[PDB]
Amino acid sequence: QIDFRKKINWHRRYRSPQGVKTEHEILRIFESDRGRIINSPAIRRLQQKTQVFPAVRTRLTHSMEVQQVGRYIAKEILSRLKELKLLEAYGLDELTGPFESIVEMSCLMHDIGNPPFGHFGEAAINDWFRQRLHPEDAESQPLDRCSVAALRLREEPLNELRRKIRQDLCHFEGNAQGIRLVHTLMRMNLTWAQVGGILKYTRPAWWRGETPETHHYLMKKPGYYLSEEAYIARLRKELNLALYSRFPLTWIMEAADDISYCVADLEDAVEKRIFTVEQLYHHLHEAWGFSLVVENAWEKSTEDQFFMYLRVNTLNKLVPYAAQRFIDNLPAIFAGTFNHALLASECSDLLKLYKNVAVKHVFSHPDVERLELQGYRVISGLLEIYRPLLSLSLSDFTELVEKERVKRFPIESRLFHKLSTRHRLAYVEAVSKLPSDSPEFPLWEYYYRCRLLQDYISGMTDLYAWDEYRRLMAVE
Amino acid sequence: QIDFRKKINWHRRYRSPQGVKTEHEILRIFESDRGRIINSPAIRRLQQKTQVFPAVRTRLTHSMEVQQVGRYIAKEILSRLKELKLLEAYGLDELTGPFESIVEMSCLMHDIGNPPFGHFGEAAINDWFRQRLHPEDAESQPLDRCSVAALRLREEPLNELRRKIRQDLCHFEGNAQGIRLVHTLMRMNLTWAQVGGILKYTRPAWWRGETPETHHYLMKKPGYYLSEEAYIARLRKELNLALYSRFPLTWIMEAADDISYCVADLEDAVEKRIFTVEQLYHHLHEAWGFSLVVENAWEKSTEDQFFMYLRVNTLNKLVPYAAQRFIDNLPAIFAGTFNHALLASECSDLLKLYKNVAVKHVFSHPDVERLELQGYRVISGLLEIYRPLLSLSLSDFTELVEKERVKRFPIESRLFHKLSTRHRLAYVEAVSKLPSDSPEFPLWEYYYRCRLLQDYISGMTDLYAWDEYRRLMAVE
Amino acid sequence: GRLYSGNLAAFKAATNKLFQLDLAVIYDDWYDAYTRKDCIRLRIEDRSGNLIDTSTFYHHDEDVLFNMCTDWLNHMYDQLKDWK
Amino acid sequence: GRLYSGNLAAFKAATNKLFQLDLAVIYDDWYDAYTRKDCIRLRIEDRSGNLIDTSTFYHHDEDVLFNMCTDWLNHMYDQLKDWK
Amino acid sequence: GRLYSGNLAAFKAATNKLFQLDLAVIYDDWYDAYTRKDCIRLRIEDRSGNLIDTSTFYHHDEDVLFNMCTDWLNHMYDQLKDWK
Amino acid sequence: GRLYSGNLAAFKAATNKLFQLDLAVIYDDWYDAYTRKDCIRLRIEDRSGNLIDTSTFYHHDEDVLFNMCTDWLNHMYDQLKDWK
Ligand SMILES: Nc1nc2c(ncn2[C@@H]2O[C@H](COP(=O)(O)OP(=O)(O)OP(=O)(O)O)[C@@H](O)[C@H]2O)c(=O)[nH]1
Ligand SMILES: Nc1nc2c(ncn2[C@@H]2O[C@H](COP(=O)(O)OP(=O)(O)OP(=O)(O)O)[C@@H](O)[C@H]2O)c(=O)[nH]1
Ligand SMILES: Nc1nc2c(ncn2[C@@H]2O[C@H](COP(=O)(O)OP(=O)(O)OP(=O)(O)O)[C@@H](O)[C@H]2O)c(=O)[nH]1
Ligand SMILES: Nc1nc2c(ncn2[C@@H]2O[C@H](COP(=O)(O)OP(=O)(O)OP(=O)(O)O)[C@@H](O)[C@H]2O)c(=O)[nH]1
Ligand SMILES: [Mg+2]
Ligand SMILES: [Mg+2]
Repeated sequence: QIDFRKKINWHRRYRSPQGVKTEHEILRIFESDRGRIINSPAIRRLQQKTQVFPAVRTRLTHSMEVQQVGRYIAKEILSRLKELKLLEAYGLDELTGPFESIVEMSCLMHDIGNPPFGHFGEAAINDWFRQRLHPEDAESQPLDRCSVAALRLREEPLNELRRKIRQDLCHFEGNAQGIRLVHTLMRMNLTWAQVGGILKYTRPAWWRGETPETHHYLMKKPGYYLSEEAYIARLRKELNLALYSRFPLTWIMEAADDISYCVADLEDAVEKRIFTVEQLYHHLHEAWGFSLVVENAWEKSTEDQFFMYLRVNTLNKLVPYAAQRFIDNLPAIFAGTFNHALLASECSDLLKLYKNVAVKHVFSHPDVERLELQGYRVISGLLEIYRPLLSLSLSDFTELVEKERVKRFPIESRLFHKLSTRHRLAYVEAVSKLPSDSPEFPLWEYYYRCRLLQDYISGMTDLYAWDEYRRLMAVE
Repeated sequence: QIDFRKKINWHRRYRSPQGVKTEHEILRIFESDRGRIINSPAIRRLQQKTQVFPAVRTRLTHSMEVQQVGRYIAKEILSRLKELKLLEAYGLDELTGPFESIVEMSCLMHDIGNPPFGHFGEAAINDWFRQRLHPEDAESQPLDRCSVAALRLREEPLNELRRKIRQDLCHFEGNAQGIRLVHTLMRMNLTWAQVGGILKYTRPAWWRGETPETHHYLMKKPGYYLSEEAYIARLRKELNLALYSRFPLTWIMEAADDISYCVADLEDAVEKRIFTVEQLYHHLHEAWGFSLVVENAWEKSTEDQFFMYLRVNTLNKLVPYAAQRFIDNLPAIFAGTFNHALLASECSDLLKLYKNVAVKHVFSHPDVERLELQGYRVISGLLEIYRPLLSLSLSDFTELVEKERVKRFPIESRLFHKLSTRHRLAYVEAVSKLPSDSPEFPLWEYYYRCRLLQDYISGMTDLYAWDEYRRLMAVE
Repeated sequence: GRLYSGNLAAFKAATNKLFQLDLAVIYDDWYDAYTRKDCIRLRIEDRSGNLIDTSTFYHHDEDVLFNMCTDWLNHMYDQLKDWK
Repeated sequence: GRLYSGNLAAFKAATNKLFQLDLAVIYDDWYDAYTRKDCIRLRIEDRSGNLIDTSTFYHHDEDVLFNMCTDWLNHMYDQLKDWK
Repeated sequence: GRLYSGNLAAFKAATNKLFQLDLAVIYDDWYDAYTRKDCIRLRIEDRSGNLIDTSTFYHHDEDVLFNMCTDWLNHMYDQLKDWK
Repeated sequence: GRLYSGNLAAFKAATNKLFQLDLAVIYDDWYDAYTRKDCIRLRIEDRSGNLIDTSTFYHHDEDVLFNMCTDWLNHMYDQLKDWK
């Protein structure tokens, strides 16, 4: 039995609104969330992060186009169900408002957790830790190249935590950082339904081994960290989701990102004089092998008149297919066990046309390739500068965080004051709860210290990280 | 009789959709407009224009907050009318969708026509022309300090056009430039209802004299240029608006901008370490003379937790007042003759609290004041560089625009190729229609040349104009 | 919110136009106690210091207030050039 | 869309783990004609060049394909260290 | 290869010298079909639009062509100031 | 006024020298109420947590206080390596 009232949850974690609410006040709850998200520092920082080129689109302008495509898929789904007189049977009679708002806010904050420089900024964090923790040596019985005495295998009940911590710390993902940023750092206090829309994958970050064949697609990438294990269980209990299951509305957000994947970059390439509009049209004609979508736009223009109709032509052919795919496989999506994506036909083959042209003529440009190598060097250097913070002992770091005026560590104390206050407050709150008289305190303390170090690096704009790296090396 | 079906027009100017449409396909028309506006080059350029400070808000981030406030005023108005069972009587039974979309798109593109450097960039254009055209000498019978032979008073039927052209060219306004940019330059081809939402004022740019006392507020600033006189008449005929009248939905957009006027700048000041959160709270307490709005937020936090609740507290007190004011004075707003704004009570006095603190502690900062003087110098210098283009004759400029390879004007031809292609195409289309064998051709040609020069300057980002000014002066 | 450039230019043009008749204008501006609207007072007098007339305008908007001041100055100029 | 760093790291770790038993792995990758999915072929052989076994995996997603390759390599290592 | 600055300056000086007698000059320039030389046509007429005379000059060099145009303009000015 | 680098280096060297005998040192520092001099307390104990002895030193100068702490640590090391 499909019932969307058991999925759309308007409760919160702190100061949750209790009691019965009418249809009007329920809508007011989902508008304050919109006000919180739009006026948040995390969204403002998106305009200083680059998509491909450093009139070019940024991540803020890119996420605004994904938000428009999501609205349109939700509206098509809602209108198609009313024709079949299934809106009342599915529980969506008094929930058409929040249904689109949740999709729109999930599409907006789908890239808030990406580190500076993007993909190559994500790899640099992973390799640097991989050399200090050596996760591959903790898979089996004690062998050990670990550089930390407390995390070296030596004690069956304590080795499982050691290997979990060692595996988790070498798996940094932007989607997993998005949940942590929205709950622990920013403290936005969003509704349960809103948080579930940004849970793209369900594989834990500490997972080592083979995933079940029933969920081999939903667990292809890490979804959340170990420090959020208690928060994810409460979310699953609140939204009635089984283990390793997905929220129904996450599928619509995934399809919106796939539509707006390369089309914007092709337009941005023309504005940088990589090629001309006629050259791009010839390249598309050669790669295709189009008439209804591309040819209609070509004869209707010349630069700001070719893409403006191509986007409409491809939307009018892709959105109904996505709506029909969502509607057809409804029980599996509602259960959360659908192991496929909405988008092997003429529709999916069309996206590969834009995919192949972009990787060959835009992503291979020398200027794009150079920035990828420079970004990898910047992140590696920043982690080496803060390495003395990770080499201290528990007592020394406790004295540093408590006294703030230490006469024994002049270099280490000055590096400590450069960290943002929110990250330090999060660290203090996290370590202010573990049992002090336990044989697990050093391990958790080291894990939280590493997480605190990782939060500071990933919360920077590309431009700020470069400036800080150049200044800390006595170059600028 | 109030009937919103005669105001919400879904027709276009070119390839207009004809025939009867149902409620579903009508909504599809207002979504393509949203796709066009969001994916337009004019909106992308808003992220490179500064609001006050060059994590700070830009014009794109500012217009996104105004869009959220507008949504919320429209939703409150729509919900309040359903309680009185007036939705069907007013014709809004099948138009609740486009009603909010029009307001949301009008709030989004409410600053697309502002010149670089803003207010002081607007003055610099006006003074430079005022020295070349001397509009005050054409008010009465022939006297003449005009620097153009064709625009000097000498011929009763031809002097009226001369004085109209001389007065219009010295009145550059961003709102008047918004209509021209959306129709003639970008060629977006929006619906009539969407264009009417960005017509803030109704005074013609060539108006000289005293305005009627019945419209002394709606005609306080210029609204449109002389080159759009034919387009505005068609718009008035399409939307059933009398002379010097306003569109009903424009009032909601005006109230949204007034709410989000200084609150963001106060938050941006703290992020630049002008003062601290406690200092700002003390300043607000001293200036106020608050408990329900500011005190509630102060005790609920500390930087990203004070404004997040202050905004909610002021919205929950300001939005219902605006909705009630809109509903009470409905016949006058529908007729378009309401000579007041929605926002003399405890509500209007609260905005002055934020107004007075911002002008004394933020707008008076030395760094803000310096950028205002530098911007005035940059725009004046750019107009002097292109002055030789305005000194040519009709035949020479015709040869320049036709041949493009002139051996008699080496300096003038090279300056001509720096202008954008869209502005040149607009000029060609405009002059390709006037009767050649008429005694009015030189005057119209000079007016269109001046408009072409003004379009190029106002379509720049602050950062691009500075770089071009420094490069053209052989400094960089 | 801020005063438009064209209104200030028109006000200055009217001031100079009336100054061309060897006259002068004094300008005063303040905020009223409870009416919640700005007030501007103008006085017209010749060079010798003999006051001719004065006026005061109250409004909460800068644009309307300046337009009223400009049109009052224009009416004064018109009346003073009808005779003398 | 692009391959995740962790999957590549795990694939390399499995390759080195099986290389620690004086073995070698050859890698081939291509795109199929009509199945619309990428194909990767692996061959395991010792240093002398005696081929032991081969496998081919087809999938349209990079992450799943690499995970399947990694787990097949791990199973090969497990089976080859059960005896010999 | 390109036109020299002095020739253009002399051409403009002659144009202004003849313009000082309330006259005007129209300028046309093109490339001929098979003669392989550029052509420039000049027309002299007064302000009222009454055409006086025209001339056309053909040459493959810019410098010589402009000098011929300048000296023809000077001869026109001389003849038109001999009388009237 | 500030602590000299050499004194801190000697203090750390003594701490490591005594740490080479599988021992540990806890450090506490504060300011006294009315004596107007900083106080530093040291405690020496083994890894199992059995406290051996403690000491407290008071002085208004950092250099002298750190030298006293260092020489007390050296005496502790000497006494603890005389036997055991
Ligand atoms: N420089 C560069 N940018 C790329 C490339 N492929 C995609 N992009 C850009 O990155 C965007 C998508 O990021 P991807 O790394 O492909 O993956 P993703 O969507 O972030 O991944 P998930 O979170 O797993 O869904 C595209 O819209 C492009 O703007 C590439 O090869 N090189
Ligand atoms: N530097 C500076 N910025 C200001 C000042 N007053 C307002 N602003 C900024 O400009 C915004 C509003 O612009 P205004 O020039 O006041 O007027 P406006 O809203 O553009 O005007 P209209 O189009 O006539 O409604 C405010 O939200 C501030 O961000 C000021 O005195 N100095
Ligand atoms: N930027 C630019 N360079 C040119 C142009 N025409 C020619 N050149 C360059 O200048 C060289 C010849 O100079 P010109 O000015 O054409 O004439 P010239 O040979 O110096 O002239 P003489 O001394 O009279 O023979 C060519 O070989 C080109 O390198 C042009 O239109 N623009
Ligand atoms: N940046 C910084 N400067 C300091 C500090 N303390 C003192 N100073 C400056 O350095 C001056 C004194 O230097 P100190 O290092 O304190 O010592 P000193 O007087 O040079 O030392 P002696 O030669 O042993 O007497 C003061 O007058 C300050 O100008 C501090 O903590 N930080
Ligand atoms: Mg995306
Ligand atoms: Mg605004």
